[PDB]
Amino acid sequence: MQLSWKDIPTVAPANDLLDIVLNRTQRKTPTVIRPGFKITRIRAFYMRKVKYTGEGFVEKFEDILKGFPNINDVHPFHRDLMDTLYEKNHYKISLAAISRAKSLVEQVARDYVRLLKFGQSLFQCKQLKRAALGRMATIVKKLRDPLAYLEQVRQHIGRLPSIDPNTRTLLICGYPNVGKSSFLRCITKSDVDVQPYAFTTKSLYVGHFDYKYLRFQAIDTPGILDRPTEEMNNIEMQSIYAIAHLRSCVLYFMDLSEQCGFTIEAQVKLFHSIKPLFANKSVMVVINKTDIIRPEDLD
Amino acid sequence: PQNDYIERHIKQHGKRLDHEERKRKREARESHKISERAQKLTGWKGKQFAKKRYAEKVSMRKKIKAHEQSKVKDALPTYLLDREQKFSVPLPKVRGISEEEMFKVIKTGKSRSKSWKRMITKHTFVGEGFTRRPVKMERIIRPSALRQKKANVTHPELGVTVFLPILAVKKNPQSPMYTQLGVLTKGTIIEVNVSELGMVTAGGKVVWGKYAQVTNEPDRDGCVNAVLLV
Amino acid sequence: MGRYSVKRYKTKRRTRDLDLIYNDLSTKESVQKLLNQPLDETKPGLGQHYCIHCAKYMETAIALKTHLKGKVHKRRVKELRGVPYTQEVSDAAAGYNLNKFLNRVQEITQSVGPEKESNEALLKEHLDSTL
Amino acid sequence: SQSRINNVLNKIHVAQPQARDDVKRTPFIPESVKNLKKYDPEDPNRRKLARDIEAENGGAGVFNVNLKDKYLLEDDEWKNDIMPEILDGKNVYDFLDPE
Amino acid sequence: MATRTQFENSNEIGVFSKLTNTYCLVAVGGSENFYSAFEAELGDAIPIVHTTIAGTRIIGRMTAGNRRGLLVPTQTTDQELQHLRNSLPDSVKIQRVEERLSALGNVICCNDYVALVHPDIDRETEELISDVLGVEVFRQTISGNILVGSYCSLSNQGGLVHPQTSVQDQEELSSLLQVPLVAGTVNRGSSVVGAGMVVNDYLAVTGLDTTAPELSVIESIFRLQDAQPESISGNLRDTLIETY
Amino acid sequence: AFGPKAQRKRPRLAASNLEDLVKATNEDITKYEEKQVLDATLGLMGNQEDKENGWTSAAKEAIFSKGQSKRIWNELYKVIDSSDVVIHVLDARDPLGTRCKSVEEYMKKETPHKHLIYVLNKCDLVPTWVAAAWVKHLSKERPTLAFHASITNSFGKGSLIQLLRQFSQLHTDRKQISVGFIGYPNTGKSSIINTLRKKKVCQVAPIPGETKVWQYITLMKRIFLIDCPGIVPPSSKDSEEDILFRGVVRVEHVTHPEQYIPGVLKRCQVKHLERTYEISGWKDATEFIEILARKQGRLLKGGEPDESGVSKQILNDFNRGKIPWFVLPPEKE
Amino acid sequence: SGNGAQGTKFRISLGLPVGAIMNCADNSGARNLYIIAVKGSGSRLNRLPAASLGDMVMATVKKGKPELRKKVMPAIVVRQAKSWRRRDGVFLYFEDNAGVIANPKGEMKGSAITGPVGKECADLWPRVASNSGVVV
RNA sequence: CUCUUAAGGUAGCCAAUGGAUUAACGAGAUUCCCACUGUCCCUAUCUA
Ligand SMILES: Nc1nc2c(ncn2[C@@H]2O[C@H](COP(=O)(O)OP(=O)(O)O)[C@@H](O)[C@H]2O)c(=O)[nH]1
Ligand SMILES: Nc1nc2c(ncn2[C@@H]2O[C@H](COP(=O)(O)OP(=O)(O)O)[C@@H](O)[C@H]2O)c(=O)[nH]1
Ligand SMILES: [K+]
Ligand SMILES: [Mg+2]
Ligand SMILES: [Mg+2]
Ligand SMILES: [Mg+2]
Ligand SMILES: [Zn+2]
Repeated sequence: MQLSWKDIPTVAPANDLLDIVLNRTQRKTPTVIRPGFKITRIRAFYMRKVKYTGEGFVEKFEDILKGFPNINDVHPFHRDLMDTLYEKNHYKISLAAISRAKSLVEQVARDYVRLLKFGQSLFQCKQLKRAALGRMATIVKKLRDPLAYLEQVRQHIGRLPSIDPNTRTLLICGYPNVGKSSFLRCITKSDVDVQPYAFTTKSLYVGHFDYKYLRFQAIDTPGILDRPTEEMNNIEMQSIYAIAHLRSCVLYFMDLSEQCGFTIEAQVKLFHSIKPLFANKSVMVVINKTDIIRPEDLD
Repeated sequence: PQNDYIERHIKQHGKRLDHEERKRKREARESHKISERAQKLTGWKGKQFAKKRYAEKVSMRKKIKAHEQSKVKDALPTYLLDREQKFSVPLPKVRGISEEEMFKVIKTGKSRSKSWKRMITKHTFVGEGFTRRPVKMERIIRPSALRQKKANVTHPELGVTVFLPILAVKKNPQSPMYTQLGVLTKGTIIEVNVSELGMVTAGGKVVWGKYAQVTNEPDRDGCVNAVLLV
Repeated sequence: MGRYSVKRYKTKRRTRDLDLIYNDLSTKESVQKLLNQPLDETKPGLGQHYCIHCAKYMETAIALKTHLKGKVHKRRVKELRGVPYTQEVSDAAAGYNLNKFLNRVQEITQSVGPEKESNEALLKEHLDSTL
Repeated sequence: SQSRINNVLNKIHVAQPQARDDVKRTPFIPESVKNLKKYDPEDPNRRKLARDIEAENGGAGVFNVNLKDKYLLEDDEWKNDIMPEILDGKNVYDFLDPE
Repeated sequence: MATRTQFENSNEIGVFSKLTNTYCLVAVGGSENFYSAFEAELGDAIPIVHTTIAGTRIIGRMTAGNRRGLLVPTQTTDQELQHLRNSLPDSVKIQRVEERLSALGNVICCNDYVALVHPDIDRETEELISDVLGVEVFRQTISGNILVGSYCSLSNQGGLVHPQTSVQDQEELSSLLQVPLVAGTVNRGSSVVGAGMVVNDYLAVTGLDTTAPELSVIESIFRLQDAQPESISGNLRDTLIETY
Repeated sequence: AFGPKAQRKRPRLAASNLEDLVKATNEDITKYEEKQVLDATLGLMGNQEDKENGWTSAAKEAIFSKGQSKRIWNELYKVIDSSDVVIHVLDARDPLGTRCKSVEEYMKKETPHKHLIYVLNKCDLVPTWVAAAWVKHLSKERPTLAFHASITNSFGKGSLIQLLRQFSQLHTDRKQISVGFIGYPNTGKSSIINTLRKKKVCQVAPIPGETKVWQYITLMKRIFLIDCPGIVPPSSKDSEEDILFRGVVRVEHVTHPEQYIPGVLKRCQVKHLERTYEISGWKDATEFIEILARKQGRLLKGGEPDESGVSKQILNDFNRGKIPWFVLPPEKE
Repeated sequence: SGNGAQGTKFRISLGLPVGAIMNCADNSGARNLYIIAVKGSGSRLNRLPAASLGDMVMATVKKGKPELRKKVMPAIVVRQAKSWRRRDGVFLYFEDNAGVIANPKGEMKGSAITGPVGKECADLWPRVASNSGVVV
């Protein structure tokens, strides 16, 4: 699998894209034509303008469409993660808007080249070329919102950690402030921040280690509250989908000092509630913070 | 690195020791830089700079006006609110178009000695069931790229424009010959299919055909624009 | 330099060397392997009808027979009669590796020579019988 | 799964010898090799490596190493001696011989 | 006792060096970093010799030898041969060999006691190998592969063959060599193991790109560490199942 | 939806419970595994492994794209625009292979007043019942006429002429009608026109691109016939092999024809091939070519058989009708 | 000097311009190779790109396995008929032109090379040196 | 008033053959292959 999508070129917004493509035409194609030349020369001048501008827009749109991942063809773990992060409906609608713009720009270029074949003077040929470029500009201006959305998506999706859903994985999960990030820091060299407040970790973090000449990956998750799925939010959806998809050893962390802000009864309730999630996955319960209180001296 | 690693790096390590001062001096130098650019940029870049400066100043004036206005302070049904959208013709007189402009001489023969075929340089409506006449007897040429079937019609009522199919050419003001050839120039009266506008007569009949006047030059802009005659 | 010599003995039109053919004829196993070849599509005569002395394929057995009855083949047979002229001969004529060259000549006269002669006799009589 | 079984077996096997002769074939480790002290990059008193000599003399591509310095000869003054190769159209090397 | 290094960013250690029990040969190219990588493990215990063969750098593939002998091809100059003789002590025999198959490192795979040779080497070359290297000589292929010296890596303790070598071929070859054999790769999946690494009874050097499982198999089969025999196939079975 | 000012914090459609979530995700994983297995059966075995060794398939030869030039398609649309009746000429050996479905669609959508019919030419190259079955199956869609084109010994000439007379009588309002002949190259359009005229008025050749411009032919005072250059509609499913076996390309410009010889063996009956070439005993295409070359004496300098020349002649025989073959008609219901 | 090559390469007389056919010296089933491009080639008007010993080329198989045919693959030139100067002091040449099939890293597709291999090519390409039985 | 899709399993009926898909010939027009080469890479040299 591709597993990582940092190699998407920058998406210019609509006005910037218009500047780039139209100025590229004005720079890279000749600009001097005279009304005293042959009509064949004048028509070729304006046809070249229209065709070159159309090709510039088409190449920008193609670079957008080829770079971005195919949400329905990726591994289902990545599909669910990107759906949580970026709202799959908006994702596909924006990319489809880009595709529609590409088709419309190609149609406009073809139509006006065909018309320009019958132009009789510099004035008429120039008017036809201006009409073609203006229609292209109108099409591009209608892409303002999807382009801004896709630029934000590209920047965020380039920084996602690369997770292999078919390798050896240790998943780390539990309530907030139970020691998940601290344990990931202890066993890997990942730089996840450790803080005494809930939801310091707002996205999945990955670390690595070696055991018996094999590379293992460990996943730190944001904490899970004991809520139904209907009122569960996207931050917890990341952990839920990680636990549901990644075949692994799930390590459920428990704090018996209750310095996480949650009682032992609540932590046991959370375990028994997320019990359907780890079926056919290896499961261990790690009681952290034994330097404060030990399971031996419980009530 | 993963997630927001630059933000985490700034939180854990700070910025370069001269960051604030350097940014502050750059912002202070901005006024001189803008004046220097306005006086030193040339040609296309200078024209674009002046255009953008005018737009920014207009935007700032509008924001100031809105702020001060705020600081000072159709009768639709329930299911339509919270929702958004003389018998003179509009063009009584148009530019005269001669036959020299309308037609292009087409030369035939090996040495181009014959000159009897004529090509129409304007846009045309050829009607339904058009078949080209055989090339030996085809004097008038109406090429397929210049044939149109649909027009952008603006209704004076409700201010909407719809892409409607062309039914006929009623009156080309230049000549009845251009009318019978179907030439679509500025000021031509056409018949349009108004079925999607949902018009009903006083007797309950559905209107599906009305008249419109062409308001542009399709040979110059590649499309037919017409205003409905109501 | 001249066109005839250039276009006959161009490097891309080179032929097998006489010492190599002498080694091909010296051992019985090489003789049998070169006499009985697999059906190769890219050789004349499907890889059959091969004259070892001239290192040459013939299209047919009758072509091989008419070739064996010829002054060209007899010229090659005469050429392959003596010592095969290695670099050792030139070195010894310079006066270098003399004992090595003399040992090689003794081995040719004692062992390798008569065995090659017996193989050639058997090969000629086999060609007479089969042709 | 029975699909990745044969190749796993074939690559997990270790072939073992069995007799065939009464000849002793034993590993040979030199005494200096077995008495050698382990090299430590982070150690004040270590052996100076040839790359350290190169770095102090010229660096890579500037240092010109002397290949004759390791010669094991009868006399050490003979190390930087030029061996003649030609004498009057003759190679010295193919006349060079004891006795 | 398996180390990883590169010769000028090349993982082909066995192409550019030769290692026996009693001496080491290295190519002259560039800096002294490759020489110093060998020197960091060997000290002054055995001679480490800069050398060229026919003015080239591919000396592990051009030469073959063991702790008693060193065979160079006929393209070796008198000066290179003399330099080698001056660098090595008299306990190592040095011989220049008149063989058509001049890549002696590719066509001979040997240790202190036995040798596999290319099936078309000369009888005189075989006698010279037996006499100078002091070994038994067997004409062999590694599962149909001539160039035994590049498709096998051998010491007195064990042997590594290319990973497409069948079980029966491994058993017959192991009986011939009287050392345990295993099949594997070097340098992250390369099949040319003999040209990928060098090894003797107490040291092995591979490329940096060799993975940890490949290195563990190499150490196991050559018995390099203090308590690492060739019988830890059972102990590494899980790692090898996950890797293969 | 996303970004600095985003207000979505919850999924739009949450799972009903964790049991539903895990079951749906397990089904999704299984579907993904099966789909990836299915595409690994072909694509990874093919295209993906070529990049690992750096191998690339050679460039598509520009000859296989003949019949797709803007000049030819301009001519085709000109003849359609001028024609009241359009005759689609089909090969009786492979009619569905020689159909131009896209042009039929365009005619039915944009010019419904033009009358499109089928003429099944080269009906002498197939058995009688094959031609009858093909006429029956194509008549369910369009009026189809079986035909054998020849100036002296033709079949169907009177039927075609009386059909065109009926079309003229229907369009008695027009003073004359035009019948444009369209189809693949080498299907016999010029031959049919020559047959209707009983005179060689249009150039006929087996080489594609013999007709380069349109040509008017007066059949009667009220009926004109328009010859048109052949067209090949582009497709993605049709391969270079299919294009070659439809008689579209010039075989002398293809690079390696021995690779297309096994297609000849697949499309032709073995007994028919061995009767045509007086040979036998081959077990593969290379053996067949070698045996044919040795029989014909098509040897190069040095005894190598001329595989490429013999393959080009074989492909020409197949396309020009010196080897019997046909595609079976659809089954009777 | 090509990706996978080991070090610099000094200039050798060119013998194989584009359109040449050399033999295939490996055992991968190809019989000859037709040169269509030369890696590392310069640019000059009208000048044909040409290859020497130790160069990487893009080649097609004209004779051999149909599986090898209709594919453009890298090859490394191991022998040439054009004479070239060795810096030790002799001009030399081989009987034929010959190359071997490789991947873009310069790794050998086949398992062995028949015939001699030029020292310059062997020293430039370590995998050719490993698969060579004869090095001149 | 009526008209066309009855034809079926790799060669049929009906009158050696079912032909112009015409041999031979050609300073006639055209494509390709082998051989061959200073046409070219890339030009050098000799004679009158
Ligand atoms: N006494 C003690 N405190 C801990 C331990 N691990 C974490 N903490 C404290 O618990 C707080 C939250 O830990 P954190 O790693 O952020 O847990 P997370 O929210 O599940 O990732 C931090 O302030 C730590 O100081 C432990 O093993 N012992
Ligand atoms: N056997 C047979 N051959 C035909 C028939 N019609 C045409 N051909 C041959 O097919 C080839 C191509 O004919 P042509 O008229 O040029 O096809 P076009 O490209 O569609 O105009 C010519 O060699 C014709 O002799 C037919 O009815 N039967
Ligand atoms: K044709
Ligand atoms: Mg945390
Ligand atoms: Mg035609
Ligand atoms: Mg040029
Ligand atoms: Zn002979």
